[PDB]
Amino acid sequence: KSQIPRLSAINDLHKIWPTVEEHGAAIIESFLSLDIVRRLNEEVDPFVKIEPIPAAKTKDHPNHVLSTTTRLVNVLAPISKAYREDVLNSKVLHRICSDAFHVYGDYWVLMGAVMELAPSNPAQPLHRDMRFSHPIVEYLKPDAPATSINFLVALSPFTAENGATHVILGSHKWQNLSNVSMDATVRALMNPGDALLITDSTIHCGGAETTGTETRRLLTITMGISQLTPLESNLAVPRPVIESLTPLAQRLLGWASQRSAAPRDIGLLTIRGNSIEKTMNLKAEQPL
Amino acid sequence: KSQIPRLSAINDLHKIWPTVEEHGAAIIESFLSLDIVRRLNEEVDPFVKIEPIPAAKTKDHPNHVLSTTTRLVNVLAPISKAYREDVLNSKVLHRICSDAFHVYGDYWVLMGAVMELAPSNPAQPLHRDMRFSHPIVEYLKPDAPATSINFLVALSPFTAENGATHVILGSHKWQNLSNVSMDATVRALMNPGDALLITDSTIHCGGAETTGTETRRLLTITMGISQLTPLESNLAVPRPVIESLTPLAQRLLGWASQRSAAPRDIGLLTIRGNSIEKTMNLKAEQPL
Ligand SMILES: COc1ccc(C[C@H]2C(=O)Nc3ccccc3C(=O)N2C)cc1
Ligand SMILES: COc1ccc(C[C@H]2C(=O)Nc3ccccc3C(=O)N2C)cc1
Ligand SMILES: O=C(O)CCC(=O)C(=O)O
Ligand SMILES: O=C(O)CCC(=O)C(=O)O
Ligand code: NI
Ligand code: NI
Repeated sequence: KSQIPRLSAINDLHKIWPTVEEHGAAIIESFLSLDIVRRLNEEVDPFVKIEPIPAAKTKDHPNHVLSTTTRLVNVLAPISKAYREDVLNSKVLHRICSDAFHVYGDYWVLMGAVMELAPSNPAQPLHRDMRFSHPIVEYLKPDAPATSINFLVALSPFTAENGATHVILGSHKWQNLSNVSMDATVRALMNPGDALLITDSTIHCGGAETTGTETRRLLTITMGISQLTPLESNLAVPRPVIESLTPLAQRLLGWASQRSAAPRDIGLLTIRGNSIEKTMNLKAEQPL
Repeated sequence: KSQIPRLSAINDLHKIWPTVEEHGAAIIESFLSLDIVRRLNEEVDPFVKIEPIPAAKTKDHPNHVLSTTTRLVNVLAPISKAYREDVLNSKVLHRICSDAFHVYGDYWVLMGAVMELAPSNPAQPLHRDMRFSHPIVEYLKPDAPATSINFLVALSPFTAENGATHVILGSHKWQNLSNVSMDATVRALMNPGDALLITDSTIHCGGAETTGTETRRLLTITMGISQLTPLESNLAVPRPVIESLTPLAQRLLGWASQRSAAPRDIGLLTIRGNSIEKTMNLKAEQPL
């Protein structure tokens, strides 16, 4: 059977979204440079080491779904200069997202998280994303363009034996889910900096860590239309951090008003006809 | 033909949502007391007098749809004690919204606005709400439960001659929109404090002001599932105002995390497994 299409972030930029739209998945080789991966890893390191189990009893909003051997840390902007500067302003990411979401309008970050899987982390069941947070998405017509997409960026090697993600190609177009089987999957074998791009309808799962020694880490960036509420909030991010960002990054984090693609769009998160950023006199690109 | 069903806010509470679900519209008599209407009117008065045309050239997010004789002012919490206290904690509103949105989960305010129509304001074309802000809603399956509803609360008399709202009963279930005609409408004749309740699929329009003397005013409260982004932002509302609110009102204004109805819900606007309100040590019901 056919493998996940592989594309250049440098040369094949216009081909990436059409490839995902057709096949449900694509690998973007060198989506992030090794320099960015390195800085990103350094910056998030301590925060993933301190992270408790997904369903820690201390938590207000425990995640009862992820395995106990998963450490997920979101709201990365205050943690990581590399994230808030380099990845939030990624030319490749923005071309793909504008290609993907043009029918709907503005898009933003639903969740940017670093996920680290401990050695011996088990395979997840095959699933579609968004079903534990956005029940609305299940009620969309089958030809509705994808309302969110997920960049699964390797921050360490993804191998068959260490739990590289499985996808079922074409499954983003499936309505009958009885052919759902691990027999139908292929793997996203990836180097650090490569990214697996899927839609919210692509059937996929984390793989089984079978070595007992390897710790796999990824940066998962769920980008979605600005009409859907983010899984994560940047409301508590300090204003000096927000004001150091580009206007585009501020929009991505919910620190700007948003626009739909309707011809006479009336906007989202507006304040009596004016934007958040105008109203609050929000500055941009102020060095820290 | 049949008129809009009329219901008591006091006695018929459990019947209101079932009535709207069936007919697409209902009138809730005395939804707000005359005392609340009075205080609300006093408090918003100056702000509607200062409001420029919907598409004022000074505006970041001009509304090119509403007539030039419309004054709409949203983000009412900092303007009105009556709004932020009495209407945001309305027992009737919350019973209806929990009835309406239980399949999806938490709901919040998409927009709370005072609309005032000048004398001679023309009839709006027949329409469904949400199409200039949430293109996603058009892609929902026809049996998808309503994802937003709109309380059109009379703040002055609604009469046939002064432009009382038109609705087409049953039109929330229409898929073919070729029977759309003013011939198919009935009017929401209402006293101050009464409310017309419609869904996002109910076909309706503002009426023609034919007297040349009467100024009609309403409070429009679009309540929607917390998975959809509000038309308006409360990000710039001062913290002392927010901290004077009940926890429920804070949630309604986007100053709290939110939950979906998925069995193992992972939540919306969360911060690494904890809520906004826990993270920011947000107080509630602190008198000003
Ligand atoms: C163990 O079995 C699972 C079943 C389903 C899921 C889906 C997933 C989701 O819908 N969104 C994301 C996206 C990025 C990172 C994590 C998640 C996340 O928490 N869940 C639950 C995860 C695990
Ligand atoms: C003049 O013709 C019109 C055509 C359509 C509309 C729809 C409406 C909407 O979708 N949502 C609301 C809801 C509450 C108050 C105002 C509005 C608002 O601005 N529009 C555009 C209004 C006017
Ligand atoms: O671990 C992976 O590679 C996939 C994780 C995933 O799909 C999820 O948690 O939603
Ligand atoms: O003026 C009215 O009564 C209805 C207004 C309305 O439906 C709208 O502006 O969306
Ligand atoms: Ni997943
Ligand atoms: Ni309307």
